[PDB]
Amino acid sequence: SPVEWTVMDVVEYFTEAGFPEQATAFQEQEIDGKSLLLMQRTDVLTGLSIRLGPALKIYEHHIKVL
Amino acid sequence: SPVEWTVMDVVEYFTEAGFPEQATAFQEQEIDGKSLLLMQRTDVLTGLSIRLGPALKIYEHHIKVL
Amino acid sequence: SPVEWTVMDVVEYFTEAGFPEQATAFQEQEIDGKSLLLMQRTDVLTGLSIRLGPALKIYEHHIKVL
Amino acid sequence: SPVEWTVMDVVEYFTEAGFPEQATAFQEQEIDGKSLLLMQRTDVLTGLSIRLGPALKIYEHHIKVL
Amino acid sequence: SPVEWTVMDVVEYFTEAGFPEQATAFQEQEIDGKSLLLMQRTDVLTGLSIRLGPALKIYEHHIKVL
Repeated sequence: SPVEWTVMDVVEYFTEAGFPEQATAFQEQEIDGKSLLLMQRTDVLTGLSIRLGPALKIYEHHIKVL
Repeated sequence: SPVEWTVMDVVEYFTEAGFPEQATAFQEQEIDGKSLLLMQRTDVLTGLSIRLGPALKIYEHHIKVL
Repeated sequence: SPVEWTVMDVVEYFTEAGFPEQATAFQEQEIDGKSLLLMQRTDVLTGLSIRLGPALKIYEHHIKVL
Repeated sequence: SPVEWTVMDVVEYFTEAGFPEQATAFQEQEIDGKSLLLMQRTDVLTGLSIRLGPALKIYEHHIKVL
Repeated sequence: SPVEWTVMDVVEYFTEAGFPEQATAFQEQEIDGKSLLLMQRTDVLTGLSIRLGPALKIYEHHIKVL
């Protein structure tokens, strides 16, 4: 069912997970649930235009695990 | 068939697949069917200057399947 | 241990290691100890916006070894 | 042989191969025959500042084969 | 010895080797001898922001060989 999430659902996930500043980049890049499940390391660290510290933890604990 | 597509045909393919906004990047880069069949992941995700969410779906669900 | 460090501690480490100017990029990118332990080569060399000469030493001598 | 070409010879080759506009990037980047023989895929697709459609053909049909 | 070289020594090397214009990029990035010995292909071809033809030859004949 995460594969069905809208862009706004993804934004809400990253907000509640502790990354409200970076959640807006998921909106900017139109990352819905389908796209979220396709993201790889470089997509998080370079493709969102977010700060690197948060990006590393977003990837490690919330995207690599998917 | 894809090997026979002009740039115009490529734009039509992505428009009909639900990516009318990103289809313009194939116009900008003048990617016809022969070049489309040569694209790899990074070419789509970084070489087109399109939003990452759509780019991931464009590559994985539409280009890899040609 | 380094993985427990605050961003402030990371900045202090690099300041005292010989990189007072590059330390500000660890502040800007919000690199805490958890992030520091997740960094790979390209993250240091391309993700911090610092001079490449110092970046190569920062990675080789201080981050790769973590 | 191509490895012996001057920059101007490289420009001439790409001009006569169907890429008169992209040939100027070989002049700008000062790609002589020795350089041409050292190019890898990413160098063609991201190092010349040319349209990606033509770049994919330049690599696949003309540089990869050297 | 080259491990002890300053940035100035690196600039002299690349100038005398036939790359006076690209030597400036080693100044910009403050690549001394210790850092020169750590450079990999992408560090030269992208990390210095120099022209690609010279970069390819610099890497092949002067940096990869180290």
